[PDB]
Amino acid sequence: LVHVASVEKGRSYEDFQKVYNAIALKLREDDEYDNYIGYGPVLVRLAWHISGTWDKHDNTGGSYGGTYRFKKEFNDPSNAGLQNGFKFLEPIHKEFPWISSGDLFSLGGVTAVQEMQGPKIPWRCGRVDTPEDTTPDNGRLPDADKDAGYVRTFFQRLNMNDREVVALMGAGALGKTHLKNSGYEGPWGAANNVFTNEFYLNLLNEDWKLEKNDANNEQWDSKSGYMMLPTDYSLIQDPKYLSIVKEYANDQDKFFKDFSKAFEKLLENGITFPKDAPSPFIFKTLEEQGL
Ligand code: HEM
Repeated sequence: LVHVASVEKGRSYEDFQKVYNAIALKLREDDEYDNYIGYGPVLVRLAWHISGTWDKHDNTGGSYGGTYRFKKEFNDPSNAGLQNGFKFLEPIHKEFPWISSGDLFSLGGVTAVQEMQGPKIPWRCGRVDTPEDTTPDNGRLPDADKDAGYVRTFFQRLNMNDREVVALMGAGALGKTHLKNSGYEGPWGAANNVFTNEFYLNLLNEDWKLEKNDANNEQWDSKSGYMMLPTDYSLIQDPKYLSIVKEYANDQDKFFKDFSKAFEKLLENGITFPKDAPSPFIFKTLEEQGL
């Protein structure tokens, strides 16, 4: 499969900046969701899940075709809970009917990160909606009950190397697990709707205890009320991941720089960009615009 990026006919930077401003203003207004964490974490989780279905060997899945709108992908067990992010964005899609699905789903994640004080993520437009029969089968997103070898191997299908996997994983500063969605329960940190290197400082500084939860799954619990999944705890069990973890715990700016580069790559996998295509857009925040 080749998936060539096609700009939505007639639109420039200012059109997309309006869609960003619409999403960001609604993040600000609907601040009560999930005990006042707000919708920003479930929106960066949605953008990673529509992207993480990619397979580098046959170019199927990935963010291009906006296939999450289809039933098979929408009802994937691993996607439980993302329907709230979908419903958040649906009024915005009626307001800007010209944006493709894959571009709206992916721009939600970018807007969420930047509005939660994160790095600027360069974004590119041009995803095109593809038919229901291009919807990837369920089962391509990662399990949480596994080790660092599973993780390295999983991420190689999206050709992410070790540095990109540890940078990406730090999105755990945002949000929390929810027992009814995943069988896991609790946050990774205390400031869970501000983007910081907190995930790394908690993994290195807390006294973690392995326990089973009410769903009979294991997770690492700390006295502070935080949690870590088996796949998260893996990052300090592996010698190669652990040195990168320490690097981000001592330098949030290196973490912001690497997260930025890796998250754009995750959102662009499986998409060819012609070089007549626009350069990647760096969107201004509400705050930079005085809004
Ligand atoms: C091996 C990798 C990963 C696994 C096993 C994994 C697993 C999970 C699980 C089980 C949840 C909780 C779902 C719920 O109950 O609501 C979760 C949440 C989340 N994940 Fe990951 N994750 C992985 C990678 C990533 C990556 C690469 C990102 C982002 C770049 C990410 C971002 C998030 C965010 C922000 C949440 C919180 C969502 C919320 O608050 O509702 N995850 N993840």
